[PDB]
Amino acid sequence: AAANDVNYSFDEAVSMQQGKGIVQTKEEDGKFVEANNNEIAKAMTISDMKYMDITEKVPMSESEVNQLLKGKGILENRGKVFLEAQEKYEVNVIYLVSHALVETGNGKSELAKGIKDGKKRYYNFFGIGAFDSSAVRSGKSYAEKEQWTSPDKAIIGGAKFIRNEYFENNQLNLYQMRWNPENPAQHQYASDIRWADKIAKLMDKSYKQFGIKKDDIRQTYYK
Ligand SMILES: CC(=O)N[C@@H]1[C@@H](O[C@H](C)C(=O)O)[C@H](O[C@@H]2O[C@H](CO)[C@@H](O)[C@H](O)[C@H]2NC(C)=O)[C@@H](CO)O[C@H]1O
Ligand SMILES: [Cl-]
Ligand SMILES: [Cl-]
Ligand SMILES: [Cl-]
Ligand SMILES: [Cl-]
Ligand SMILES: [Cl-]
Ligand SMILES: [Cl-]
Ligand SMILES: [Cl-]
Ligand SMILES: [Cl-]
Ligand SMILES: [Cl-]
Ligand SMILES: [Cl-]
Ligand SMILES: [Cl-]
Repeated sequence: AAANDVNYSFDEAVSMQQGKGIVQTKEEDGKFVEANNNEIAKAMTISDMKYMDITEKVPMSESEVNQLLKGKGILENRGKVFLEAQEKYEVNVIYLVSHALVETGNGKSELAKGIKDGKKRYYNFFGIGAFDSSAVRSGKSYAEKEQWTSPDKAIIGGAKFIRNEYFENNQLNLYQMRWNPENPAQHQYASDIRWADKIAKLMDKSYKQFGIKKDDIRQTYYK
C-alpha cells in the first residue's frame, strides 16, 4: 500500500551522511582523501544521467557494445557477455559498461586482471565487496564466494549483484545507489562523493554516440 520512499528532509539526510565514522572520500592531488562536511553536502545536492532509471534496457547490439569496449583492456571484445547480463537481469548495458570502465580504469588497471588464490584467479569489475590479496585468501571476498573465476563470470555476476541487491532494493538510479535517500547513509554503493558523476559522464557520452533515448528521470528524493 505505502509506495512513498520520501522519508527525510535534505538537512536530515546531510546530517546522517556526515555521521560518525562514515567514509566519504574525494579525489585530490592524485589520490583519495576523506571529504569534509561541506563537500559531502555539496556532492549530494540535486542539480541528468545520475537521476535516470537504469533498470531498463537499451537497444545496443553486440557490435555497438564492442565498439564501446574497443581499446578497453580486459573488457575489450566482451560485449556479448555484457548483453547477456543486460537481458538476463534487466540492467541497462550502457550503465553496466560505464560502471565497469570507471572501476577498472578503462579495463587497463592491474586490479582488473584479478587476484590469485590457489589454481584459480578471481575477477571483480564493479567494486563489489572486499577485493584484495588478504580477503581472497582469507575467503572473506565476495568475488571468491560467488566464484567469479573469469572476466565473463565477473561481468554476469556483477550485473546479478546490482539487480538483486540495489535495483530490487528500490535504488534504481545512480543517485539512489550512492546516497540512498530513502535510508540515508546505509547501503551505499561507494565512498567516492563523485562516484555517480564519473559513471554518468561516460553514460552520457555513449548515449549521444549512439542516439539513445533517456528513460525516466527523477529529481524528488527529500521532504
Ligand atoms: C558494492 C560494495 O561492496 N560497496 C562498498 C559498500 O558496501 C555496500 C553497502 C554493499 O555491500 O553493497 C561499503 O559500504 C559499507 O558496507 C559495510 C558492509 O560491508 C556496511 O557495514 C556499511 O554500513 C556500509 N556503508 C555505507 C555508507 O553504506 C563501502 C564502505 O566504504 O565501500 C563500498 O565500496
Ligand atoms: Cl568520524
Ligand atoms: Cl562507511
Ligand atoms: Cl551485432
Ligand atoms: Cl593500475
Ligand atoms: Cl564502483
Ligand atoms: Cl566481501
Ligand atoms: Cl536500505
Ligand atoms: Cl551524486
Ligand atoms: Cl547535447
Ligand atoms: Cl533508444
Ligand atoms: Cl528532493
